[PDB]
Amino acid sequence: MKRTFQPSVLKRNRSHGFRARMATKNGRQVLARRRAKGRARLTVSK
Amino acid sequence: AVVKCKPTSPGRRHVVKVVNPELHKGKPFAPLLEKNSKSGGRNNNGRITTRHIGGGHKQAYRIVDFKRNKDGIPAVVERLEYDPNRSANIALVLYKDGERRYILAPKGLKAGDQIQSGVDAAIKPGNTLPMRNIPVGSTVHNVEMKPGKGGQLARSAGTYVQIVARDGAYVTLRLRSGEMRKVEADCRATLGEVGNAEHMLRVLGKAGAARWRGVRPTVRGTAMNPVDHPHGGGEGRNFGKHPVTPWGVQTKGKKTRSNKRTDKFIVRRRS
Amino acid sequence: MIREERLLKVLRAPHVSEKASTAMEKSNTIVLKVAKDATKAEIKAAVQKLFEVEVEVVNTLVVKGKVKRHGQRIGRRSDWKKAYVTLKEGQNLD
RNA sequence: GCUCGCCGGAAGACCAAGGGUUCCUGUCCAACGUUAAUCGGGGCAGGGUGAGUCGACCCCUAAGGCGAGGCCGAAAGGCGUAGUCGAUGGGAAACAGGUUAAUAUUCCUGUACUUGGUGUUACUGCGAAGGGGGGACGGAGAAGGCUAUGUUGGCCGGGCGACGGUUGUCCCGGUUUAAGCGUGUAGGCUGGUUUUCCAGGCAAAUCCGGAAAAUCAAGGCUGAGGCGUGAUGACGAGGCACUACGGUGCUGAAGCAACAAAUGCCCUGCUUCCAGGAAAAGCCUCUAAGCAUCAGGUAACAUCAAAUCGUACCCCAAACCGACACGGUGGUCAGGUAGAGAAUACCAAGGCGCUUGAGAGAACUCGGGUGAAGGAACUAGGCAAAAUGGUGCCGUAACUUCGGGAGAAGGCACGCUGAUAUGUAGGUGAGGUCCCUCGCGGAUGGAGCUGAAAUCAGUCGAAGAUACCAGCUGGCUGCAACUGUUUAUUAAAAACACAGCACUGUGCAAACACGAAAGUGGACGUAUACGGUGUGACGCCUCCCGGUGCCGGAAGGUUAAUU
RNA sequence: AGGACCGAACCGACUAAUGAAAAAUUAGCGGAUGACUUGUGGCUGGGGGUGAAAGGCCAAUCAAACCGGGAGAUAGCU
Repeated sequence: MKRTFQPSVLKRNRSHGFRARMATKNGRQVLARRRAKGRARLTVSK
Repeated sequence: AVVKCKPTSPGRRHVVKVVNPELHKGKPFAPLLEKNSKSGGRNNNGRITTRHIGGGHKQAYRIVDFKRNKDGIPAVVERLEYDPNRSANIALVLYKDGERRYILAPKGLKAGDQIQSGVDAAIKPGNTLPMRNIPVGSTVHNVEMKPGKGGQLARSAGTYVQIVARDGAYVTLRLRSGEMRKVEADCRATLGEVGNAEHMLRVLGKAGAARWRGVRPTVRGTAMNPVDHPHGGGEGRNFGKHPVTPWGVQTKGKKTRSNKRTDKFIVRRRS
Repeated sequence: MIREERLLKVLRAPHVSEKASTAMEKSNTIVLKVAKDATKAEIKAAVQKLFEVEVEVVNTLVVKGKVKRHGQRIGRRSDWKKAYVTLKEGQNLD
């Protein structure tokens, strides 16, 4: 059965990657939030 | 000519083809071509703005000349061509100076016919001259509404317009709709009717044919649930309401012209 | 033209392994560890100057670092650049 | 190690994606492995991924994204021009053999190619953000020419049979060879060459386009395959020396022909249809500003250059997505016998026996086999089973929209051997002989090879479409015309859609829709068009305006802000 | 020629019996040149999308997704 997650690196990066997050305001805020929390992996970026 | 196809299969039974042998069997004039990608009836927001559009065959865009400005040069018709972009047929013409253009093929036009634009041009089919030069009572097509803009009225397969009157700076046209309309007398127009008049006699004959023409199927509002359409819901088949659009506006009669800027040019509305 | 200092900083070490030994003995090819940033021409220049020996050609590759586990803690070894340097016929290297 | 069994259009081989060391070697067996474990995709250590020509990067663009100015917007921001990104598409170049425990079109051996510089001598119009050409394009169908590949014969090597026979019309194996370079064929497309002029190609153009005029019928482009060379080479069945029993080193015959033949190539071709079928660069070409005897261009020759990143391994799976060593997952390769076949059966190459076993041979459950007599009596219901099942030929009703119905129904033949005919009809096609504008040519010729289908005669069986495979059929009737779609995971239908019909709106800055707007779709469309609503092939058809809607009217009544 | 026929791949999911499986199995079943199917990338966003329309689908979630916040909502109820 085709399960929901069907990985694709490029698609992952474009969707969720660092630059994408940077591009828009809301993404930047998300980034800031994550920094505040102390996340080790700020983004999906490997 | 129209051709009723033999019923060798359902979906072929009711088919009627409109076959013109005189069209060009060959690849169109490539210089005048250009790309034309499909919308899916969706705008820049990405939302569907006009339902029932989608798919269909890849099509190129022939660059038709509706402005028709090569004044004084006589042109000769090379061939008639299938345009997927319109109900009419187009004609590839060759001006004496070596330029080629696509034009709406009028009714009587065929290969070898000579045509001409200009004030001086002769009043014969396919020739184009300002409507102050065109005699009253003539049939014309590809009519400009604004001078210099390009023909906008009467471009569809078997349309034409009647010049009923010329009163000073304006002439009054009889549009195919039956609407009588004033138009500036200096606007341009092409003599005769537009060509492919038996276009209406074709019948698709199956669902797939409609799809080929980029038309997605139509769901009736009454078949929906109320949350979707004003007509939705009802146990079994119920329709206890006045007909309306998906957006609640009355459909069977309610007029919707709101343009107060051009009211003056409409002599008489259609009926 | 490569600067001497850069040349000196290129070459990290000789690589000892069975495959390396075989390459040395048969094909007259030395296997070096080099700076990850070091390009082929650079490596060649450095070979020529610092080992005083003619080079035919350099093949390079990047070795990825192994993931290991010290006790309970996971940790990755460094990636590093390997270079097969083929030396001109009759070139004997100390 | 020897037997047995399974897959073999896969359960084999190679990739992409995704994973990220799982690869190889040594070592260990606590935990992990549904048992044991000396084994492991487990632990620990070490090793392993070599590129000018493969891919990325790079040049070009699609859908789309971002977007200087700009337009719009309380703010945030939205749209969008110039631009710039964006492959899943276009754009230069490599093949064969050998080698590692583990990489290889990357190492080595041989033989190649590419496109840049730089320098040269030789020549002499070069030059783009611009013009033109090209790239550049659909579906289906039909062949013909080919090859991949396979079969047989020939040849070469080996063999003479654990049991009757087996020196022959016997048995086993092998019989392979690239890119490149030369040739330019089967075939496809197109008339060429020169001269003159011209409101066209945002300017110019010697280019394209268009007009004339002259002259010759061959000119050019394209093109699989074959042939030659590449190759006195490599590889080569197996023989022979050493042996850490893993292998290593030497050596090495023949290496031809015919037939058959793709879904691969010629073919981005041809024929045809309507639903009318990317873009841009690379590439060719034309000039402009320019420069002017310099640069630049093309000409060979020399030299330098090709960086960087990926390259292990899995990849229909125990390594990816599924919590698991648990169904899903795109591409490429496609042997033999039978067969229409990529179905099916048995096999090859190759890969596996699915990580608990041993007994026993109760009930009951699951999955199968057979069954006297009856044959739907079962049951809500013939559910399920059983049955039918192929090719050829004969034959086939109502009704019909004249196409259908129809494989209607129902029947007959079917194996093997011999003869017709020491293998026919056909297909292919060598020598020889003749012609020739000479070649991959044309005629004639028929050797050899291959080879159905039929008829007649015989013959065995209970049975010859013998296994696997492979329609059940007919009669009346509701609904829906039909092919389609649908509740992912209890509903596939009479529901939706449909072609068709009708009403209605909409004159283009269209109606309408998304948008505080700008704008966008509608549509680069224009009433033979587009939108909305209902009905729903086809046939015969299809009173009430009082109510509520809509349309038109505006005499009077009433009536806002305002005053 | 064909939204033509029989039929593998491929797409589905009518009947049947039966956790390896949070929808599968085997045996049969429908389509199989098209209103087909499929890879890669792109766009549409929550009273919003998309919808051959079933209130279907929008990450095992849908008559209004998920995450965080108002928030210790309110609970004459248990």
